[PDB]
Amino acid sequence: VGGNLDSKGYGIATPKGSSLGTPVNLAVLKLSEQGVLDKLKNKWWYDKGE
Amino acid sequence: IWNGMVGELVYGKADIAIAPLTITLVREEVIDFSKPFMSLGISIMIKKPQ
Repeated sequence: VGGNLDSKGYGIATPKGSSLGTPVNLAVLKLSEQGVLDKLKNKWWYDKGE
Repeated sequence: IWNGMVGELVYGKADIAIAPLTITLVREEVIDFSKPFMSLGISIMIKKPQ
């Protein structure tokens, strides 16, 4: 019954100082470039309506 | 060839851009961005119905 209240999203979270933070962030950015994230969004949100 | 706000920034004609300049990934490759000071979104505008 209305528009969005703010502009915030979801981010992959890791423990502070973890070695996995930078590689996972790079993978997220590259997949955003590759469009796999939008493809999964289409598959699960738009491609599952009946 | 960049132009506009980013064009002035890249060629070093000015030091700081303080304007309604939206943070985008493509601009991040040539200029840096601060944290968002306000939230917004793209909307549609028409003349109100007579």
